[PDB]
Amino acid sequence: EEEESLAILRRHVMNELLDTERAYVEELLCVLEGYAAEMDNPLMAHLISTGLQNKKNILFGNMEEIYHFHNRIFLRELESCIDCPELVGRCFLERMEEFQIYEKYCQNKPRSESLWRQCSDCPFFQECQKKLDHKLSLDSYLLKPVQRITKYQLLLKEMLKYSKHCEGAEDLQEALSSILGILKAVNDSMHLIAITGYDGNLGDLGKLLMQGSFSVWTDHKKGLARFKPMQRHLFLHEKAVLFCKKREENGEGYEKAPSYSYKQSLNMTAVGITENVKGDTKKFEIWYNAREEVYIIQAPTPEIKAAWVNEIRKVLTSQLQACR
Amino acid sequence: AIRKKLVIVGDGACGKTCLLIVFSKDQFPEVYVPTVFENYVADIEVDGKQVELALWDTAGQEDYDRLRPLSYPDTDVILMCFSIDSPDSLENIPEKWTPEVKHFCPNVPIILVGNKKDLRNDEHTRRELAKMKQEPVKPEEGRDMANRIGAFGYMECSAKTKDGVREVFEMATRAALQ
Repeated sequence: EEEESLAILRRHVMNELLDTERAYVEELLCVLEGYAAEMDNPLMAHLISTGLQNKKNILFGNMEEIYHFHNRIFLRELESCIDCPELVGRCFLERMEEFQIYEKYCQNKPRSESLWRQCSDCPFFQECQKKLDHKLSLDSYLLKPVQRITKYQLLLKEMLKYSKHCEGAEDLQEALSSILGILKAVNDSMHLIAITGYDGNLGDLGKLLMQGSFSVWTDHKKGLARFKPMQRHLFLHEKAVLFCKKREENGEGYEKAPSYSYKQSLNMTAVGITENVKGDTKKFEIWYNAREEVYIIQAPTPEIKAAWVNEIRKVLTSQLQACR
Repeated sequence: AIRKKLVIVGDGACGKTCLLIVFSKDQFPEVYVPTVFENYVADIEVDGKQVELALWDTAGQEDYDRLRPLSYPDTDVILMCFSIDSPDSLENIPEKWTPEVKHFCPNVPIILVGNKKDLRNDEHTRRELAKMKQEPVKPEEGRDMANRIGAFGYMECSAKTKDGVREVFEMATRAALQ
């Protein structure tokens, strides 16, 4: 019957979840001892300089913190669902906070990437690899936390597909959304730390809600970009919207990723929004001060327009409930 | 032995992970298709030269533009692909993937791939597509895109029939040795 096979498929997803999880924990430990700990091993000191030894934290980031979480907590809780696989959604839900540690890891990854580029040919690694008997270099292992965090939604989506009629279909959908939310937040923060020239602290701007590149037109009142749109990268914050100009950077890898030169900033308390614009369902206007300053945003798709409109309105709605 | 890095890119649900599964294990999963494909090194030999091809999956990171590049460092060849039964995924090849792959991996050979060729003659998918005012992707369209982006070659395969699988990785390994 159908109920039959779906429970079989729920079983498969639960298995891959537990297997890949154990492997993930093993692989991390494998690197934390076969490389990171070996950096403080006297018998190896003759293959490693003092500089590299100090950069250990840049190279590994908070891998250890991550390993303890999965080894001491998450793998243990996933196993407790071996019996009721539809309830795995609750594990993520009760640990959404602990997953925040992945932001620190991803934000530091490009720093590690740059370092690895300068120290990969170092004798130490070639030696640790040999000892460990790995056909792959430390670089393949250092990406695992990023690869793992970005597989959980896939797995939860698979579990949810086979649990439409189970007593946990709702917790699964919530968990899926929660992970997707953490992944979006982490990805947004990557762009944020690439902003340059900001006069002040970004932290007190409130939470970063959205970011993206758009073609922007202006239509201000009285004393450029009225016909030929300008290309800005926006950052929607609880307190303000930042306008940045993509600055092209050159280098080897992630160094190629652009930076964002801070240009202007609209304080949300004076921001207003026009959802519908004549002639383009993909445009929406973010105006300032009684509309004496109007910015027409060219959303690449309806979904993006909607997300931004929605986020702006939530913020504007809070402002209201707070201004009284 | 020679070591080369292959990073497979493209839209999610276009068959990426499955293709790697079929190639590395030489057998299409029947009941459950794995979601996870962790970095694996496959032994392949072309032009009488033994190569250790490191296969890096990217499934699950298509929606994150700042986490995606983290995989590109030191890539020898890129398997950029779309789904034969999705003219949409193909539109991203030039619109999304190519500009990116070329920016982080300059001068790195690209092998355009059309997955799920077997679904081209499948009436079921032909029907569903019609509703969306679409039809399967025609080989002619593939080669065009392949040259439009400047690929090292176009290729089609089927994870179900394993038809063309070996050929894809064999051709990509060659482009990597160049």
